[PDB]
Amino acid sequence: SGQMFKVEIVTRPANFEKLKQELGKIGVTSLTFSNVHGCGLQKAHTELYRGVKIESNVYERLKIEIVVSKVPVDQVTETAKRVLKTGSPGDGKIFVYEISNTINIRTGEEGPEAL
Amino acid sequence: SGQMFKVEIVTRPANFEKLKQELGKIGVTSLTFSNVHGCGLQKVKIESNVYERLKIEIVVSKVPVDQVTETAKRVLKTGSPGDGKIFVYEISNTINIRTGEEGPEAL
Amino acid sequence: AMSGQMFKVEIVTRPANFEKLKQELGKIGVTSLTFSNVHGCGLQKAKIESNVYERLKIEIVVSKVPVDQVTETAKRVLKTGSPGDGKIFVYEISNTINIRTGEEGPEAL
Ligand SMILES: Nc1ncnc2c1ncn2[C@@H]1O[C@H](COP(=O)(O)OP(=O)(O)OP(=O)(O)O)[C@@H](O)[C@H]1O
Ligand SMILES: Nc1ncnc2c1ncn2[C@@H]1O[C@H](COP(=O)(O)OP(=O)(O)OP(=O)(O)O)[C@@H](O)[C@H]1O
Ligand SMILES: Nc1ncnc2c1ncn2[C@@H]1O[C@H](COP(=O)(O)OP(=O)(O)OP(=O)(O)O)[C@@H](O)[C@H]1O
Repeated sequence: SGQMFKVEIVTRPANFEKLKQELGKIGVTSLTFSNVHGCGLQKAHTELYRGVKIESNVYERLKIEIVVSKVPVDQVTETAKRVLKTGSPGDGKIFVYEISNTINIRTGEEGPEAL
Repeated sequence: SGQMFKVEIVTRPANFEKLKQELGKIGVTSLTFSNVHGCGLQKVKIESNVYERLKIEIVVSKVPVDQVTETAKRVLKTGSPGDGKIFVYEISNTINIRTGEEGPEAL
Repeated sequence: AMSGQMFKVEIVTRPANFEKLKQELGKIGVTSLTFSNVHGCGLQKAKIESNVYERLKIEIVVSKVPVDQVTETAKRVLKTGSPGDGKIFVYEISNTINIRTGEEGPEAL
């Protein structure tokens, strides 16, 4: 009913601008983003199959946090799947978890109305 | 009972120093902060402006949550744009790396 | 512990030992994580004494890889006895979507 959710996308830095535009059409008014790092770990054979090394790899990643209540989660995740999908790795992932409370500081209101 | 919560504050990068006082005074022993960014989306054609923000994350169990939120509420307010918001969610477990403790004791 | 569940393991710690950490997490089966350079703040009631540190932050979302295996691997590698060893926070993730393949839940990770 008055449920609030956070949608967190971690993805490569591109079409952020296309996303901002489509997420706007569907009801999103504000979001947060940060520049951070991604790291790929793969198991690899050391030469001669003697052992295993962990191939480490580092990337630049965008992280986007969007808390919502009235805009349904299926609609954020589905429009983001859409502008960000390319078929190549670095397309990223979306994490959804739930928010007990939201507080609007400039206006003191709480719960689903503070968004 | 021994519930633990994360409180996430996203606000303009200002007044940080007093927010420290007022929180340490109610029992907050340590917090984490980072510089992020925030933007409004509007309208369809969409126009959006982007401002630097502070992301403050405090994890508590003993210090009542309700006492963190409104200590943040009272002190960060200015009525002007960029007071930001506060997101709270529940934490399943905390582990102290140095002590090995788990649960609210770890904090 | 239980199938279907996904958890975000969140570690805030010293910048040190990050590389032995990647090594070992990589071996209990973690294939990717996110980290960022943040800061830690220390508070003390004396009026209050306030310190500022550089800390590292590691986010790992897991399901098929048990969370007790991740936390213990982290306690081990990161622990030095002294303060700034940092903490681990764990919380449940309702769902994960793999953008490139369209999959959801554990098979997405
Ligand atoms: N399980 C995860 N936990 C935390 N962060 C992740 C996770 N998966 C991806 N990320 C973040 O998303 C970025 C993009 O990852 P992507 O979804 O492209 O994964 P991948 O490396 O292509 O394939 P895999 O599914 O094997 O991880 C990563 O660089 C990382 O910062
Ligand atoms: N739904 C949200 N999801 C993620 N971050 C948000 C959300 N709402 C606000 N924020 C963060 O809080 C910062 C403060 O923004 P502000 O409170 O001015 O949001 P706004 O909705 O644009 O303003 P108002 O609510 O006054 O119309 C934002 O720049 C953004 O970083
Ligand atoms: N309750 C908390 N909420 C949010 N971040 C924290 C919390 N405790 C620690 N951190 C982050 O992890 C870093 C490591 O701190 P550490 O775990 O070493 O605790 P400490 O400050 O040495 O002593 P204490 O046990 O009083 O926290 C901190 O500087 C901070 O960035």
